[PDB]
Amino acid sequence: PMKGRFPIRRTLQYLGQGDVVFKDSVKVMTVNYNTHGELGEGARKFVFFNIPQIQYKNPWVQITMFKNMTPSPFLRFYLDSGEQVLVDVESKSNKEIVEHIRKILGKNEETLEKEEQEKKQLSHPAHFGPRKYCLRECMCEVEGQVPCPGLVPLPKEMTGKYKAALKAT
Amino acid sequence: RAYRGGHLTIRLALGGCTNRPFYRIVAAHSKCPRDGRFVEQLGSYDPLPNSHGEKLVALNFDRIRHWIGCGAHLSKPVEKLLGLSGFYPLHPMMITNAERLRRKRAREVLLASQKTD
Amino acid sequence: RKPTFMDEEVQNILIKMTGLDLQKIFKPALQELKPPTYKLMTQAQLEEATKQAVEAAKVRLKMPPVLEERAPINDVLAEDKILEGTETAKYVFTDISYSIPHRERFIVVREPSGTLRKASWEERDRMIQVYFPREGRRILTPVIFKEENLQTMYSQDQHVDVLNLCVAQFEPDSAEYIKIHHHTYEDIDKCGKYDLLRSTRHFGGMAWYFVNKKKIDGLLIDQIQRDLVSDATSLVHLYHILHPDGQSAQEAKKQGAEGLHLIKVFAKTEAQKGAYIELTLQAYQEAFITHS
Amino acid sequence: RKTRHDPPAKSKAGRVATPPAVDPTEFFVLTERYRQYRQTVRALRLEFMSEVRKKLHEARAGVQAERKAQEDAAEHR
Amino acid sequence: PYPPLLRAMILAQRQKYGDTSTEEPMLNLERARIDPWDYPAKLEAKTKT
Amino acid sequence: SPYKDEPWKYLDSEEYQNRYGSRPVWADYRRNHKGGIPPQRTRKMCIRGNKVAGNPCPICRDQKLHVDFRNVKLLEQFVCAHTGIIFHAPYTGVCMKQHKKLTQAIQKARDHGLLRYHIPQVEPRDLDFSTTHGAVSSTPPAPTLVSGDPWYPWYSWKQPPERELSRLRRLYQGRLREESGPPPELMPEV
Amino acid sequence: LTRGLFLGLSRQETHQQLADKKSLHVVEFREECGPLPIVVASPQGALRKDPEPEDEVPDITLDWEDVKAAQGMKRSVWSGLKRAAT
Amino acid sequence: MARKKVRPRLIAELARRVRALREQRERPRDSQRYALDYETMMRPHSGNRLPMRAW
RNA sequence: CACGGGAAACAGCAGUGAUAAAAAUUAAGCCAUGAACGAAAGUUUGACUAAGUUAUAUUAAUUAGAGUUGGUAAAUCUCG
RNA sequence: ACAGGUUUGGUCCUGGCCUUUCUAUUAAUUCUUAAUAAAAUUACACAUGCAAGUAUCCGCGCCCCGGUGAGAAUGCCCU
Ligand SMILES: [Mg+2]
Ligand SMILES: [Mg+2]
Ligand SMILES: [Mg+2]
Ligand SMILES: [Mg+2]
Ligand SMILES: [Mg+2]
Ligand SMILES: [Mg+2]
Ligand SMILES: [Mg+2]
Ligand SMILES: [Mg+2]
Ligand SMILES: [Mg+2]
Ligand SMILES: [Mg+2]
Ligand SMILES: [Mg+2]
Ligand SMILES: [Mg+2]
Ligand SMILES: [Mg+2]
Ligand SMILES: [Mg+2]
Ligand SMILES: [Mg+2]
Ligand SMILES: [Mg+2]
Ligand SMILES: [Mg+2]
Ligand SMILES: [Mg+2]
Ligand SMILES: [Zn+2]
Ligand SMILES: [Zn+2]
Repeated sequence: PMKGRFPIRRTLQYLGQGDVVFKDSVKVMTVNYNTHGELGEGARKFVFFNIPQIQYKNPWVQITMFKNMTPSPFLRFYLDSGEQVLVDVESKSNKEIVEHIRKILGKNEETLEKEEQEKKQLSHPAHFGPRKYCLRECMCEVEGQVPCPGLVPLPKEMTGKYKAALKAT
Repeated sequence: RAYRGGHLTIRLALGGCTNRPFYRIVAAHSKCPRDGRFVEQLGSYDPLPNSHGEKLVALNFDRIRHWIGCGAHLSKPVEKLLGLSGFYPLHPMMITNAERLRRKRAREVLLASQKTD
Repeated sequence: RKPTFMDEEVQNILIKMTGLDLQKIFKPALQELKPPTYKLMTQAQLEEATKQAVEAAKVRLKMPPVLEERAPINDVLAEDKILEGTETAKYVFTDISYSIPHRERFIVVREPSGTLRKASWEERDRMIQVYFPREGRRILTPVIFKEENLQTMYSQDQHVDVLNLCVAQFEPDSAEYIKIHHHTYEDIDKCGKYDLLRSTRHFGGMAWYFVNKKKIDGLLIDQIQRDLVSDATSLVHLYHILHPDGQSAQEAKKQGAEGLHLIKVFAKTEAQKGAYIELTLQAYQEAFITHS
Repeated sequence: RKTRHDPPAKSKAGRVATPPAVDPTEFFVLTERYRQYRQTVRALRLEFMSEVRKKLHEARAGVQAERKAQEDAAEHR
Repeated sequence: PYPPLLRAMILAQRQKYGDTSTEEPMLNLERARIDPWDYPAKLEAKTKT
Repeated sequence: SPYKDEPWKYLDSEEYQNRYGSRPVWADYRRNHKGGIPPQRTRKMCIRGNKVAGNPCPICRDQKLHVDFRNVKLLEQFVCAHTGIIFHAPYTGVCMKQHKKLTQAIQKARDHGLLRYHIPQVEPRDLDFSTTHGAVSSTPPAPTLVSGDPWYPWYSWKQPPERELSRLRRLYQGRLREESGPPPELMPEV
Repeated sequence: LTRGLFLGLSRQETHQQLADKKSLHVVEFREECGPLPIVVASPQGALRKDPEPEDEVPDITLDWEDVKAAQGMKRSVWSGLKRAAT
Repeated sequence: MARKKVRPRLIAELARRVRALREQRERPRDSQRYALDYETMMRPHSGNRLPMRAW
């Protein structure tokens, strides 16, 4: 990316390195902010930087902007049970907003490695099949077994045509 | 795809190579093809002896007993394989063809003894 | 209460024994290289990077466990004489799941005679490797662990790579691991190559084999030649810990000896060639007093 | 393979299947071996059914699951 | 008696949790009664409960 | 070749230093091809019978070169010093048969320890080292195992009642087959 | 091409000049050497005790060809071609 | 599934209706269904030949 | 769509016409896996297994022919 | 793309075409044997042979396997 004022925020590394993952009950995340005054600077930097990362880590959660209706910026969370979480920002900076959201409602770190742990249980090494899901295709490729007939030819005594010839004679 | 009926079956799926067969132990639907779409691959069975002279069998014990507990039917070779495993008792087809080999080989011994004279 | 390898005293003794050489522990390796990353750092950030490299070095020198030889498994679960001649080969049934630890898996062999028995340790580890791939293990026994190839690598002083292949290939309670490690420690004892394994995590293994095999002579000579004597009397204190009923330990308790007196007592008492240790310590003492 | 609406074969239209010869003692011991075989397999299969019921009932309403629910509710509050 | 390797898992699982008692586990067959083949099957539609 | 069983003697010889010098064997060889980009696959085999076809390979133009695991100085020229991988055949210029032979020779040399290559530091395989579990430790034997009897009473053969034999003969009359007695305990061999 | 190449390689900035103009240590972090802090140049003169200002989002000019190569979207058949010796 | 271009097929429902009506009207009686020819052991209605164990 | 009407259906395995630049055996068995049936020995299976034909593609050798020689782009002498 | 050839008496810039790399069918020339993988012109019409049977009758199965890409922007992913 050459175009844009900050071209680095449009890369896959920046979208993947933002670590805020909401709970499963979170549905709507709404930012009301202003474009004037030094008070809303942190909210404007939050909108300019982190909302792509949160939206990448939560693709099913709606995130909506509103500009210049309320004199103080705020964030509003709408849950599944009709629950409304208000986070008020007036002088908090961007990193403090990030830790504040991640501490109010995010996913715990231990829940993150356990979530990828039952994600990693699905790919068991002992299965066989295609390369895209499984590590091996033949049982031939295993070192101790019989080599594959497309690479190393089999002995004559194992071959079915020789078996048919000896049975018919 | 959608079928009119059928049941869940734990069976042997034939993949592999020409004159080098391979059976994957497969819990799948009955009406699907032998190498078609499956529910879960449980284990594997090597039909050929290795350099160590071993025929190598892998079973996924908790998933096999879960599928049998929720009602998966078993085919005759996988009941034979489980009977040799000892998770299930010995299959009476293995019992009877074992005694048939005893009778046939004893009759072959008697025939060889008569042909010696 | 016999001393074991995981005791805190012997662990801190081996940690201060192995030392810390950053350039030796961080060596440019032979995989596919990538362009390095540069940054501008202050001095305090430089000691911060150095110290996080220090705990990285400690978790790299997390030492492998050493155990005794395991007992063979000879247990037959069922005997069936009715299947004595139905099959020619033998069947191996292997428990596979992600949640069962590998020591607790069921690896069971049907013999061609019809016996349902437990598999032995070698075929058990082979089944663990076949139905669980991991890098560094070959399914068959490699040609590299033959004695001619070991002597080739040892003449090419590849001892750290031989030990790394041994711990990657075999299991520490196996017999092949024990005999390969013991032959390695015997050959480095004969050649005096202890400086190769200083900042290696496998230093504690040969120290433990030496303190159980009662051959501390050449290692003490090497340490006094490399001028590290606090760690040498730490080794003597390790010897006194592993041998509480030793006449060196009673002479030490009688005299109330310090470090250098402890080394002198060990050299006069239980060193096989104590004359060499005494002359080497005398040379070190006169050199250190002259130069300091 | 064939289909409902195709006619059968003319050669096999007048053909009826033949069961094989029976060895009576071997048949009787065989029939018994199926009876207590299917008995043992049925008992094992209802044992695995009870295991499936136990695991599913625990996965739905286990004491650990109420501790997780109470803890997440308390943390939310 | 159990099939032998399943009996081995029963012994291993009770030894893992510390059950010292060496009583032989027994598979019970009161629900395993199988009505033989010449019983006439029920051709009436079963009411789902 | 007069060398044969010792290929490293020609590597240590004066003629190798006179001809090739400190630079590798494949440094002075240039492959002729169709354009600005060489093909991904080289020539399959360069010598067919007694006939050498065209410009020979860097290995194959000097018949005193032997591709073996015994010489390390020849095999090092096809292995990168820093990266530590085998050079591909378009990089060097050898034929495909000798490239396969080179790959097998480097594999055998690394398996015999004559060539240095990267060995990563591997953690121990298991977390806890315990023999106490019944998978590896012996279980107490079965009451049917100590008695020497089969695991089930029906594993052996039992003589059926004569009324049941007569009932089966009545039901399968006309299609009957000759009965057999008890099976043998142990088979003899032919 | 020759004039631009020589201008670009003559406008090349060395690590000694970078350390002298920043008055800070420069550290080379090799990937094959692990987390070891190799110091390749040191600032002669007065060493500054003030750290660099750590920006959360750096302002750098990125090239779309380079980012496309990094993200693996360069599926051109000519990029991975095996060629001859140097 | 559901799309915006689905067209209202009527002939499939009508054919199922006529098929159900015709089987309900011409449901075979048990006498003509199960009458047996005693020499051929072949069913005139279903076309099936009896097994030899029931001969 | 399939009540009905055109009209007597191989988009099953083999094969035949027409057509197309496009060319597998009108073949052996259920011995092994799957499916169907039966309480079961078991029966069927042109799925499948074992083969037959084909440089279509890789490998091994038993094998030597094709393209090109102005530049890109390796490589030419004399005649018409 | 590590690029190259090509506009003009000639240079620079812009801008197309082609070559160099890999795979698959057909044709031409040539062709020795094996193993493995694959067989692919056609939703045009078919001579003939087989491809759903089992089972003490009832019953159970009978585009289930297998075949093809004609039609439909059809549809992929998710409740
Ligand atoms: Mg195949
Ligand atoms: Mg049809
Ligand atoms: Mg056809
Ligand atoms: Mg034709
Ligand atoms: Mg063709
Ligand atoms: Mg033809
Ligand atoms: Mg033809
Ligand atoms: Mg046939
Ligand atoms: Mg069959
Ligand atoms: Mg069969
Ligand atoms: Mg070809
Ligand atoms: Mg151009
Ligand atoms: Mg012009
Ligand atoms: Mg011109
Ligand atoms: Mg052709
Ligand atoms: Mg019927
Ligand atoms: Mg299809
Ligand atoms: Mg349309
Ligand atoms: Zn294979
Ligand atoms: Zn060559």
